[PDB]
Amino acid sequence: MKPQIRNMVEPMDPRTFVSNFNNRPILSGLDTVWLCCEVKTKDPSGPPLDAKIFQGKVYPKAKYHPEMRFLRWFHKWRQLHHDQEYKVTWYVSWSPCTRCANSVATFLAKDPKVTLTIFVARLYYFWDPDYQQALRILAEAGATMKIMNYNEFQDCWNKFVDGRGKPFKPWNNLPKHYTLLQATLGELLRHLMDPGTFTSNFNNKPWVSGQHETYLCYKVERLHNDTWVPLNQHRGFLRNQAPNIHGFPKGRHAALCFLDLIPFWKLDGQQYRVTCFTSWSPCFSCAQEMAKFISNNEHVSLCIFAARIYDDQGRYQEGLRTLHRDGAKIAMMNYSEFEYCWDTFVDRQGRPFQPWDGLDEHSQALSGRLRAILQNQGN
Amino acid sequence: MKPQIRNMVEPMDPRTFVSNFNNRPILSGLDTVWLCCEVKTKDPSGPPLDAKIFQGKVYPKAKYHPEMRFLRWFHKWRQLHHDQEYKVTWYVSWSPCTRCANSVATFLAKDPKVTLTIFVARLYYFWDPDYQQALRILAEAGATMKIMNYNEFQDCWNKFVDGRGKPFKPWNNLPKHYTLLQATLGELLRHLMDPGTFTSNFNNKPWVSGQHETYLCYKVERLHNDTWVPLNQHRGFLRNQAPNIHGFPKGRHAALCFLDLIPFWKLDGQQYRVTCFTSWSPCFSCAQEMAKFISNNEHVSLCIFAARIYDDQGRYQEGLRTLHRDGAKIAMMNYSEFEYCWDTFVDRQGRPFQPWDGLDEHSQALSGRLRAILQNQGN
RNA sequence: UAACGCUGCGG
RNA sequence: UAACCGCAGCG
Ligand SMILES: [Zn+2]
Ligand SMILES: [Zn+2]
Ligand SMILES: [Zn+2]
Ligand SMILES: [Zn+2]
Repeated sequence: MKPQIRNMVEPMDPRTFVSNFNNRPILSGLDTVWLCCEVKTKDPSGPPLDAKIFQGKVYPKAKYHPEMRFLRWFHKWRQLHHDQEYKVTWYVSWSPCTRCANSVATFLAKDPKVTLTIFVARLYYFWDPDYQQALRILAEAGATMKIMNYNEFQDCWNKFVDGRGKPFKPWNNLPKHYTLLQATLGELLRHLMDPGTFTSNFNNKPWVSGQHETYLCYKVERLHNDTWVPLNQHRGFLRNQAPNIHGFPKGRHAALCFLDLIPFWKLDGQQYRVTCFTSWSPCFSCAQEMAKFISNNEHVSLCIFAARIYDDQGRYQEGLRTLHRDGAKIAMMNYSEFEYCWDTFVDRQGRPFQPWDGLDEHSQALSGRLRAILQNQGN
Repeated sequence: MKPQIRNMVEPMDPRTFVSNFNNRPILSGLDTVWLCCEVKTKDPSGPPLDAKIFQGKVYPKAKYHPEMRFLRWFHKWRQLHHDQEYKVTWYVSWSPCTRCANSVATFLAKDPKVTLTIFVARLYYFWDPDYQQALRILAEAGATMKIMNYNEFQDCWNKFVDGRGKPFKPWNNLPKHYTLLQATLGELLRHLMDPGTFTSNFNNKPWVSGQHETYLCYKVERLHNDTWVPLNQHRGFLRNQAPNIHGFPKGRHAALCFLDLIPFWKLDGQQYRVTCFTSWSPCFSCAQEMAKFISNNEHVSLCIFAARIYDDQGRYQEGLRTLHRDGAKIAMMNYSEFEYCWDTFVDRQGRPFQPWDGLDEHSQALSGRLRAILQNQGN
């Protein structure tokens, strides 16, 4: 063999990084794509082998796109290095196009020893059908598609930016932008839920659970002459964001993330039915925000199916009554809803829905509780 | 003499007004232009006669532009009312187009009894040559072109918005946007300065003034093979913004407004020489900001001609030395510069520059003072 | 900020 | 946020 010295990264200046890796989902003015690649081996506890920055205008003629430049460089690198399994990581500012995605899928087919992971700052044309198809080509060829969070921005700053020892300072709204982008990516990749996660979290057993977490599957329908027709695109599932110093410092409940996601869809003036299936009914704060949302969204009909009633140390009845008295339709999941969620949102791998013990009894009991809560008048 | 009832305006809801009248100079997403007109008689102590809101898409098929719809409405309105002098005021979200500007000029020529004043929220395509030509067509046909400030936004909110009694709440950065837009409008209409104002402010007599104030005329040239050639557009003059609760609460010195204006020009990577003529040499804070600006703009050469040395309660020498030691070229206006400013930026109305008594003597004295200030020792 | 630019046809 | 949209050729 012949030895190749590392090639210490020629870094980008801080202002270019701050401008080009701002993860505001809708951001105009960026004409260049920046890609920061790093090649390691199977072992993550061994120092990286090589890191290189590529850039390029987003102009058609994908020949000069940074993904193609990386492909050329890394073919050379592979011919010059030991033949073993390698793990490439990308920090790319925009999501790739169809042409580059097909080239990458082809290369991964040719070189099955390379595992590629892509962290994107922003999703590029996530509403355009063909860029969604590009993301699917990539995910299908093996690559792991992810959104850059605070940790990946910090690491990119450390490894690829001319910070001069100064620490990475995050911008305003980095967690909210990350939440929106992660949800949209889950939609575009049609990400399905872990079977065990589903059974553990959606079990309508009254309280017997672990530490409280809320899972929310969502789907959209549109009105067409007194019958609802599905919208296959805006469907998926999310969970509550736990408190995080560099995320949401006090957390974000599932319902709040969901109400954040709805306006990002940029729906029409037509009537939409947004249905969700939550393992816990909304808390009081969630209920207040959903009431305000319904109060201010004429064309949106909220259907809430809870698997359990969350008792928020007292406020649950009042919150449920406000939510019922302000617009939302609220039901408790019976068998049919659990089976539909298992079929639609769960990575069932072909296995049918196994009903946990006592499902129908628990569903009827929860229905009775909800009926008593709603019909308990005040004055 | 058949009577016409006023026609109480059907107001726009606060959502639409807040979105469409935000005065961020570069604002995408607004496809409609909203225009709120009000007709008075030639008397501010008499209640307005009529007020009407028009709206319309911004693109061609100019028939449906709100400017044309107002023209049609107001021709009829004139045919139905007493023939006298009228004062029309517009609050329009975007500056008008060439077709509408020509129609308005035509109407103003046909109907000389109408005086039209236009307050624009944002300048529409202020870099496109033809929209600037439209602004010039309007100003020359008689119309008074202005930018909406806080008072005009509050007035629009009261007279045309469904505020429901709530007071007008201003958005973030309204004064800064106003300054950018006011300077750009003065450039596009090539507004010249009052002769008396020039003589009063640029007199290089040492201190003898009133509650004095700093005026800054500015010009840009660009380099082409060892000779500087003019840029006729980015030339004009501004003054310091006095403290204002609804403007800059503490004020904005002329030099700071100028350094704010420079990046709005969106200059190139080519070398530009930006020359200014200020009635007062920069204060200490101005000097610090200009030093940092030069520190971060490689391609911009600042040439400062001061008519007087401002004695900033002690710190003027250190400020001037910092400005000199950080990039800026500093001179005192001799006769030639005063006459050039009189010719270029002053509404001289044809008459030549009359040099005030003792000009050359004062210029020599100020030049000597500046030379002594710059050539003072360090350690 | 629905997100590279120029040149055009139309709505 | 250089700022209505679709279609079409090129950088
Ligand atoms: Zn590409
Ligand atoms: Zn909650
Ligand atoms: Zn028009
Ligand atoms: Zn100052």
